[PDB]
Amino acid sequence: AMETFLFTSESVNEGHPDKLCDQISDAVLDACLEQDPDSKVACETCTKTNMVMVFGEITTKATIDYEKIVRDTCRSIGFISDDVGLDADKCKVLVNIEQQSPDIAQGVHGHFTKRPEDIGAGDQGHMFGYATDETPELMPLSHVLATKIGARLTEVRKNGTCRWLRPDGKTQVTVEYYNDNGAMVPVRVHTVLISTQHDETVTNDEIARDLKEHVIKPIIPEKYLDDKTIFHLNPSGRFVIGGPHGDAGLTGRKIIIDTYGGWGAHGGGAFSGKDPTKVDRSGAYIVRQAAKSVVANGMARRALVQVSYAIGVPEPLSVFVDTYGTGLIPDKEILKIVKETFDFRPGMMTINLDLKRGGNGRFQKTAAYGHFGRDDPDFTWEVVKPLKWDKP
Amino acid sequence: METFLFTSESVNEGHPDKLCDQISDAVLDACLEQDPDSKVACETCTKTNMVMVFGEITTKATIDYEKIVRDTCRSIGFISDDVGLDADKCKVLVNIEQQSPDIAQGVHGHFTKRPEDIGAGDQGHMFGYATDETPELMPLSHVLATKIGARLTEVRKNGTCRWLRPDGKTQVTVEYYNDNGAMVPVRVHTVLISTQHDETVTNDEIARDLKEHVIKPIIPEKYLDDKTIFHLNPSGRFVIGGPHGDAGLTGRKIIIDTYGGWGAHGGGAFSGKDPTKVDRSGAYIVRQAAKSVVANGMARRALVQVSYAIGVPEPLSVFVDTYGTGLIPDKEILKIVKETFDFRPGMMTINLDLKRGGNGRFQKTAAYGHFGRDDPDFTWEVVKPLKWDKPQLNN
Ligand SMILES: C[S@@+](CC[C@H](N)C(=O)[O-])C[C@H]1O[C@@H](n2cnc3c(N)ncnc32)[C@H](O)[C@@H]1O
Ligand SMILES: C[S@@+](CC[C@H](N)C(=O)[O-])C[C@H]1O[C@@H](n2cnc3c(N)ncnc32)[C@H](O)[C@@H]1O
Ligand SMILES: [K+]
Ligand SMILES: [K+]
Ligand SMILES: [Mg+2]
Ligand SMILES: [Mg+2]
Ligand SMILES: [Mg+2]
Ligand SMILES: [Mg+2]
Repeated sequence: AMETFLFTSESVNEGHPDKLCDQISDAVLDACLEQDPDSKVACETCTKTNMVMVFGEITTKATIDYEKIVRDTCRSIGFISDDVGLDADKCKVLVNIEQQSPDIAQGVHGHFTKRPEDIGAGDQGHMFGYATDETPELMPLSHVLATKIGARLTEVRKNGTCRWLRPDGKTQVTVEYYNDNGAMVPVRVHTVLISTQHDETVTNDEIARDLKEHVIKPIIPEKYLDDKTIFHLNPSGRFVIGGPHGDAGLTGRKIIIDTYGGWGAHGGGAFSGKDPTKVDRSGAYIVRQAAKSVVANGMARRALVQVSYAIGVPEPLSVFVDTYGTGLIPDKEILKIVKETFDFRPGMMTINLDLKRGGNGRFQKTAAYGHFGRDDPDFTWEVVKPLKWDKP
Repeated sequence: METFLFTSESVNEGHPDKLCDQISDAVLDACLEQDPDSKVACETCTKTNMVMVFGEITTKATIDYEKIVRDTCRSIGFISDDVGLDADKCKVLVNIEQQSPDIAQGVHGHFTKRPEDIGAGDQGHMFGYATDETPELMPLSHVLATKIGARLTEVRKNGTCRWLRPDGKTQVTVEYYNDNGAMVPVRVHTVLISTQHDETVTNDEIARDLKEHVIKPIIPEKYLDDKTIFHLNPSGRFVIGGPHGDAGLTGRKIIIDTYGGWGAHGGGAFSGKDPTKVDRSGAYIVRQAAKSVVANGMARRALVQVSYAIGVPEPLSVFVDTYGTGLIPDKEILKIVKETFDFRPGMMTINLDLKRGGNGRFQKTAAYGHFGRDDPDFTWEVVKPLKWDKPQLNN
C-alpha cells in the first residue's frame, strides 16, 4: 500500500468576527488610498457585542468617515440585525486613530521625502512565500478546498439557496497526501468540517443535508470524495448566536487562513490595514510572486522563499530559497535568479505591484478568502514573472 | 559547505502587542486562581492612553479587570506618557460578556461534561516542533532573538543601560547547514535590535551598549565573527514607543510565541484562553510530543500536527514528519505518539495541569515564547519516555 499522511487546513468566511475586522481595516486603507495614494495606514479593528473600534496610525490627506466605513462593511457582509450577531446601524463605533509616530515617519520615508529606491522597510520582520504544483493556482489543496467551501457557504446565503444561513461560518479540510520525491500529491479528502451560524427555522438534519449537497459537493472534485470521507456538519449542535455577539474579533488573527493553511511558513505579520511600506504585506506579496514564478517556470514543483528586513533599511537582511528537493537546478542557483529578478526594496515593491491603488474594494477583497491563489487582476502578486534559466 | 540564511525575530515584554498578550494572560491567571473551571477568552488592545479588554469570560471569580490591566502595565514599566503609556491615567475600557450558551452547551455541557467527553473548544489545527540544534530543543534563530530581547529588558531593569525604555524588538539571521535533514548552525550572519530610548543617549552610545551589554552576553562566541552584520537602532530615533508609537492587540505575535518560522503554525493564538481552547492545550501537547520524539533519540527534528472540530473530543487528524531524520519510520513514530499522548482537551488539561493559574503561571508564558523554557510551570516542556526499539540495541 501507498504511504500517505493527513494534513489539515481551515478557513473562515467574510462573516467570521476576526475576518470582519480584517475587511474593515482594509476598507479603511482603500478609502485612504482612493483620495491619497501616499497615505501611511496601520489601521487595527476589534469587535465585541454591539461595538467596533478602529485604532492605530493613519497619516493621510484623505477626508475619511470611519463610522460610515464600519457600517458599510458590516452591511455588505450581512450584519444588519441583533438576530445575526451585529446590527451595522445599532453598533457603537469607537475611534482611537492618531498620525504615524514622527520617529517612525522620519526613518521610513523621511516625512514623505524619500525616493522609492531609498524608502526604508516600515518595520523589521520576516515573510515567506510558497507555491506548489498540486493545484492550477499553485496553492495547497487543503487550503484551497477549505477556502472555496467557505466562499460557497457565503454564496448560498446571499443567493437564497440556503435561507436559514447567518453570516458567521468556518470550514476545515483534512487531505490525505502522497510525497512524490518532495512534491505533494493529493490522494483524497479524508475529513470535511463546517460550522455555520443559522436561524431557528432549520433542523440539524436539514443543515447537514444542505451543507453536503449545496456547499461541499459543488466544490470538492469528485475524484477526491469517497464513501469513507468523514463529515462533521455543525458538530456543536447549535450555532444561533454568532458574529461579534458570539466571539470577539480582531485584525490580523487569521494570518494562516490569509496565506497557505499551514504549508510553507509564516513570519508572523498580518496584512490587513497596512499600506505597502509595511513589508509584512508588500514583502509577503513579492515572495508569493517569486515562489509562484519558480514553480510556474518549471524550475521546481514546490518552493519556499524567505525575506527579512530592518526598519529604515531598504535592502533585505536575508533571502532563502528551498524547493523541498524538487528543484531542477540547485537551490543556490534559484536564489541567484530570484535575487536578479525581484527588487525587494519596499518603495520598489510598492510600484512594481501597484500597491498604492485603493478603491473599488481593491484591498477589502483580499481581506476574506485568502490573499493568494486568486485570479482577480487586482491581485498583482499572482502574475507570474518569466525567469531566465537553462533547463537541463 | 553549502549554507542558507534563516531569520527569526522577537519582541520584549514592553512591545505593545506583547503587553496585550500579558494582560490577557493576567486576566486568565486571576480567574483561574479563584475558579479553576473559568471559561476565558480575554482579548486586549491598546493605543495612545487606552487599553481595552474584551471577549467572553464565565467565572465565579471576584475580579476587577481594570486593576489587573493597570497592575500589568505598571509592572512592565508603563508608568508615564513619557514612556508610551501611563498605567494610572490611561483609559481602561471593558467589553466582557459570558461565553455564548450555544458554545458552552456543545463544548462542556454548561460545566457538566466529564473530562474524557469535553469537546474541543473550537476547530483548528496546531503544530509542535523540536530540533536537536540547542539543548532546549528549539531553533537557534528563535532562541537567540528571544534571549537577546529578554536581556534587553534585563539591562533596563538592573541599571546596566539606564537610557532604555520598555519597548524593544530583536532579529537574528543564522547561517545553517543541512545535515541529512538536521539543522546545523554555522554562524550568526546578522543581528538587529530596535529599542525605545530616552533623549540622554547618542546613537553611537546605543550601538556600543547594545553590542557589549545585550548581544555579546547572549550569542555564543563561536557563532560571532568579524563579518557578522549589526543593525543597531537603524531608524535613528525611537523615543516615542509603546502604545503611543504603535497599537497592540492580543495574538499578533504567534510566530514569536512558537518557533520563529520553523516547524509550522495553525494560526491560533495562546494568550487569554483557558485550556478547553485547543489552540493553547493542543499546541502545548504537540510541543511535548515533538520534543519527546527528539529527546528520546527517535529523530533529530520532528513536526507534529493535530486538528479538531468544536464539540468533538478526539482529534480529526494527526501527522508526524521527521524531515528524513527519524531512526524508525515516521508511521511508527505516529503510532507511538498516538499511543502515548491523549489529545482530548479535557485529558490534555489534566495531564498538563492547565487549570492552575495565579503566581503569574500563564502571564509568564506571554512574553519570551511558550516553548524552550525550563520553569516547571511550563509542564509541556517535560519529556515523556517513549517505548521503542532503538536500532543500535538488541534486548
Ligand atoms: C467557538 S468561538 C471561539 C471561543 C470563544 N471565544 C469562547 O468564548 O469560547 C470561535 C468561532 O467559532 C464559531 N462559533 C461561534 N459560536 C459557535 C457555536 N455555537 N458552534 C460552533 N461554532 C461556533 C464562530 O465562527 C466564532 O467566531
Ligand atoms: C514600526 S511600528 C509598526 C508600524 C506602525 N504601526 C506605523 O504606524 O508605521 C512596530 C514596532 O516597532 C517599534 N518601533 C516603534 N517606533 C519605532 C521607531 N521610531 N524606530 C524603530 N522601531 C520603532 C515598536 O516595537 C513598535 O511596536
Ligand atoms: K476571539
Ligand atoms: K500595530
Ligand atoms: Mg479569533
Ligand atoms: Mg511584526
Ligand atoms: Mg503588531
Ligand atoms: Mg482559530
